[PDB]
Formats: sequence, structure tokens, C-alpha cells
Amino acid sequence: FGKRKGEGFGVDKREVEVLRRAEKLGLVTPGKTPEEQLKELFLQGKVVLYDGRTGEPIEGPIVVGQMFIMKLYHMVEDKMHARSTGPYSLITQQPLG
Amino acid sequence: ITQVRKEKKGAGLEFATPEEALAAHERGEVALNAPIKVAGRETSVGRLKYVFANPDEALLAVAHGIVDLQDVVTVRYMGKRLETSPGRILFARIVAEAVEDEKVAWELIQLDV
Amino acid sequence: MLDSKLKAPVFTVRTQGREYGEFVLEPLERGFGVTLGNPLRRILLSSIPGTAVTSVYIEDVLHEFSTIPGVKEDVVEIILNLKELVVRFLNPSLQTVTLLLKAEGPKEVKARDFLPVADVEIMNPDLHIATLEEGGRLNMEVRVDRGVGYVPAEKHGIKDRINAIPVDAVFSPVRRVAFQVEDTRLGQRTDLDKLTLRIWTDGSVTPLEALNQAVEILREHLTYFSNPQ
Amino acid sequence: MLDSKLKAPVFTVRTQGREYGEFVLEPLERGFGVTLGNPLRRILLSSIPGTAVTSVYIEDVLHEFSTIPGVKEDVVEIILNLKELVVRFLNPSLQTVTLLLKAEGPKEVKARDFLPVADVEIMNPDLHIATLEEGGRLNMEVRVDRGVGYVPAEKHGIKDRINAIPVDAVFSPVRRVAFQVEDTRLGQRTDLDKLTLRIWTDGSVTPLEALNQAVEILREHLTYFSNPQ
Amino acid sequence: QKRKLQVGDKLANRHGNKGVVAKILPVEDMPHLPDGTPVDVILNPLGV
RNA sequence: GAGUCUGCGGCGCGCG
Repeated sequence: FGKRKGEGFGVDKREVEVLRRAEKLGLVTPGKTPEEQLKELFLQGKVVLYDGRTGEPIEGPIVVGQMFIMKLYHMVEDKMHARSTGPYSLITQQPLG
Repeated sequence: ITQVRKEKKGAGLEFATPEEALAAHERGEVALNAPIKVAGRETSVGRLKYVFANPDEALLAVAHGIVDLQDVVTVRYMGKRLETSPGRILFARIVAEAVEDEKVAWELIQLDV
Repeated sequence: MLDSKLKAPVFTVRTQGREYGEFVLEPLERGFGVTLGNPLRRILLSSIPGTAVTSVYIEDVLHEFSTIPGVKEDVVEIILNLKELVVRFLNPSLQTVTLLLKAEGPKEVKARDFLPVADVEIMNPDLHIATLEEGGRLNMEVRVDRGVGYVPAEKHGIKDRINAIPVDAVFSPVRRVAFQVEDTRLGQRTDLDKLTLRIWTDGSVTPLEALNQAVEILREHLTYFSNPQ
Repeated sequence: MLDSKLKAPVFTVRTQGREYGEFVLEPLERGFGVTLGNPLRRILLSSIPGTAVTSVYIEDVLHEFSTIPGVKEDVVEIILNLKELVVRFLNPSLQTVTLLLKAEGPKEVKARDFLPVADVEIMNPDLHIATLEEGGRLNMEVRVDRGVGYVPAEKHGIKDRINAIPVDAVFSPVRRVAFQVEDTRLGQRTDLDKLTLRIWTDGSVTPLEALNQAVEILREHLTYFSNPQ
Repeated sequence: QKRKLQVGDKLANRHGNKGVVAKILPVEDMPHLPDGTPVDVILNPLGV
């Protein structure tokens, strides 16, 4: 929010509405400035987020952050197996690939 | 969507009887003293302030930022003056919509919780 | 044209009456139905200008929470019913029109009971105002204005007469809007958008008319990006 | 004009370089900055067509997973850094331009080392392509095209030279968009919208150019509502 | 072959949240921060 | 006007 202050602009109608619904909630002490409230809310680990599809905010602060996430190994179990027709066992006559 | 909110009662909650209770707690609300959802038996100032004729009328006010969906308001339904929040009214519709027999839709739904 | 331009949004319409009207338009590139549907929705609700009861004055009543003898309904129920009244004026000269009505005795008061006004029309005649018993005296003056969106009775606070009571403003002729974006298949690439927006109107205007007005308010706004400074 | 039309959105611009460009426009009625800002944003990111490395050919290299002697980086790391290259051509006549570069010995290969082409410009000069040691022979041909969105190297599969290897397409000259709607005061009513959207560009195109293209893609789409069916 | 993360793959964080990718959303409309910076993954709260 | 032959038992591990 510091760079935001200097870059030239303050709070949105969006950022203010979520605050109302936020204090009605109990995430920010009622009576403090939006600048001071967003901080309290930010310290809570959640910030304001806009939908992206509508541009409207998401009623209520949503936490966000850097989470370390790994990709699991893709076995030949992932790479699907669908069979029409094919080989058959020599003694039992059941299908096998 | 269907839950109602409750916030602050520091000054009188008795609008049930005085007309000076309607004006005073309506101004006290405009002020900082009485919330839109106060434990005031009959109607917290939140219902006093807004009254919605048609069903739709209720939600338009919501989109415009006048009432949250979880706020306690008054609305006129098919034959009753029902004191039920926007969300609860919205849920009623969704159901009423899924199955066109709207009356048969309120018969089997409870918008009281 | 044949390749990319003929492959143009097929505007399909399905409107019954002047209240409902579905509007389908496809194909659309990636995430465009949403980009078009949401704005048009925000416009259709607030932008389309209209007519709503802005204030009312019962002659013997002082406050909004009173009850009139010989009248079943309470002032609150009546002022409510007035919000339901949909009027239609024909020209700018009519900014604020006050409709007058007075009925007495064992009669039902409908919206067609209002004394006709030259340039104003009432498309909501049978709307029920009240039920008068006996010695039922109801004489009121209900204000009507042209505006946009929703204006709480608290925000404007109209005062033609000192004892009159303001009413919440319901200006748009469109009650509700709705748009869905379901995938559609164009031979080559499956990732496509299909926008269908359903519009509901009180009758004053038609869903199609509303849509047209909406896209215009949007285009007019897109031109406001002309002169830099 | 003087009253309502002169009272028109004052388009003000503030752009430094071809990367950043703020765009302010006020006054606006109720909730319109949002109605205009979000769509344009969704356009600015997806729609705006651009440029990206479509294929590459190292002379002695056959596949994408090889390593060139005298060159620290591996073909994969290099082709990666090419995706980072942002070029800017000036006219439709240049649909596909092949940039050529060859450097030898103890020198660092930067993007300005590409032999200049008449109608094409490289706004990413200092980009690090590779570090050449000694006897470091690197002679490559990197294709460049004009397109839109993201195109997997697998989807197009370009083949100028049989042993060349395609690269993933990154066509948005815009990295990020941002718009704010702060209240503005017009003498009479305080409820007003002011929309200022900040746009950042790789350099290929300019924020202003991008905006113009965006509004156009929106208007062109508003015309697709013409023929009912 | 290059395995570009696709809907079929599964990812999980060191704690224990496991899950598969159900939808590759376009940067165009997913949750975005006040500043243009958009989120990359959206995790369901209920699984916590 | 196409069809043979191989992949079993067990062991280890890992997923739901």
C-alpha cells in the first residue's frame, strides 16, 4: 500500500465495500480509517480481491500468499488405459495387454 | 446467502410500541448509535428504513449497494408482508425457478433459517 | 463474406410479450461472453431511465406508520403498492408529475381511478391501491419522477407538502437480468464462449429495446476516450 | 456544447516510454468506471495481438535437449530466453520475420547482436542469450510471428528447417492492467465515478495503442447484435 | 517430452493438501489483486 | 478373404 500511496491513488469503492462487510463481520475494529483498517486486515493474512470475471470485489477479505507446490510423478497409471480388443491369456481366456 | 446478521444494541430496542421510538431510533441509526440489525423485537431500524414492494425490488437495492443479502428487510410477497432477508428471498426464487410451480416451491421450503 | 467475418456472432432472439426476452449470441472468442454480458447487465439495471413513485400525501395522515379508517390496508402497505405502479410519460417536459386521486365509500381503489393527465399514461390500471369500507375517505397526491437506478426514500427526501412521506425510488423498467456463458463447438477449437442474456421488463419498454439502449450507453461511453489532456 | 454534453469525460493521458501509460477519464455516472474498466481489462490481456519467437535453428543442433560446446547454457535454456525476446514490427507486410545471428569466441550474446532488419525493431537489446567461452560457435535463425494468445509449440509445429525446433508462443504485448474508481466531485451531486486504468506493455506496442485496439474490439463486438434470428 | 501442466496432473504442498487440476483458467478472469497481479492457483478452503 | 503369439507365480513399493 505504500507504493500505492505514492504512485498516485487511494482506496476503491470496492475496497471500501468489502471493508463494510468486513467490519460487520468482525475482522476490523469499527471506527478506524480504511488505510488503517486494510492494514489490520492485511495483518490477518487476507486482502481484498476482485473477481476478474466481473470486476466486482469478493465480499469479504480472502487470504493470499506464496505457497510451495510440487507436481507429482505421472506414472503409466496416469496416462489412461482404454481397450477395445486385444490379446488373450493362453491358458485362461481372459483379456490381457 | 440466507443468513441474517446482528450487530449492536446500546440504546433502546423497543420500537414495538412508541412512534417516537420509530423516529428517534431511525435517526439514532442514521447516527452511529443504532445498527441496521439491532435486537429490537418487532423491527430493528433496518426494516424500518427499507420496505420493498415487488420481489425483484428487493434485490435491485442489493446490487446498488443499499442492502447486503444477509440484512434483515421487509418485503411484500404474493399475499404477505414478510420480514425476511434478501438472500432468503433469493433462495426462494432459485427454487421457485428450478421447478416452475412456485407455490409448490414455498410449500416445501423454509426461508426461516 | 466467408472465413473469419462470416463466422460472426449469430444474434438470435426469442421474446414473448414485452416482459421476457432471451438473447443468444455465438460464437465468441475466449472469455468474451462474460466481458460483454456483465457490462450490459450493469447498464440494463441502472442506466435505462424510468418512472417511480417518489412521494405520497394522504390528507389526514401525518406519518408513514399510520392507518386510515374505512381502509383495510395501512399507509405502509399502500405506499408499498405504489412502488408497484408503473407510469409512462411521453416527453422531457414532464420531469415531475403529481397524480391526484380521491375515492370514498364502499369502492375498491385501483390505479385507473387517478384523474388522467394530458402527457402521462398508466400501464398499471388494475393495480390494487386499497379497499374502502364505509365512510372511507382517501384523498392523496402521489408524486412521479424520471430518474435512474434505485434511490432510497432517505437519499432524496421529497417535500411537496410538509406532512407528505417519501417513497423508495424504483426507476428501471427492467426487474432482473441474467446471462449464461456455455461452451459451444466450432469445428476446429472447442474452447468457445456462448452468451445468452435473459432480460425481464415491467412492460414499459421491451427486453429488446432495453438491450439496444444498453449497448448504446456503452458505446457512447467508449467514445469519451477521445480528447487527451 | 455547454451543459450535459460539454460536461464530458475529460480523457487525460500520462505515458512514459512505451511500457507504462496511465489513463484517467472523468466524470462518469453511477458505477460506470467499473463497467468500462473491467471489460477493457479483459480485452487488453487476451485480445491484443502481438509477437513471439515461433521457432529456432541452431546450426549443429538437431534436437531441443542438446548442449552446444563453448556455450554454458543448454539449447532448452536458450530457447527459453528467446521467449523473453520482445520484438516490434511496424506493418502487416511483416507477417513472419526470421532474425539471424551468429557470434563466435569469448563474447556474450545479447539480443542486440541480431543483424538489424528494415521494418523490425528489438526493444529487448540487453536480453542475455548466451555466454560463449572459446571456440564457441553459435549460428542460429530465430523465427518471429504476429499472432494472438498462447500457442503451444506442439500446436503449430513450425518447420523452416527440418532440424529446427518450435517454441511456445507468447503473443500478449501486455503484461498487466489495473484500474481504479475513485470518487470525484461535480458541484451538485457527490456520487460519481472516476476511472483511471494503468497499462503496462512489453514495448512491442504502446499502452495508448493497446487501449485503442481494446475499445475497438469491444465496439466491433457491440455491432454483432445487428441481425436477429 | 515436455509435460506442460495439464488438467490430468496432480500437485500437492509439503503439508498434505493433495489434488488434481480441474481447470486451467484464462488469466483474463481469475481472482485478481488490487494491483493487476493475478493469482496462479485457487485452493478450496473446505479441504483444510 | 488377415491372424498368431506372447504377457505366469511371487516379491517390493506407491495411489485412491
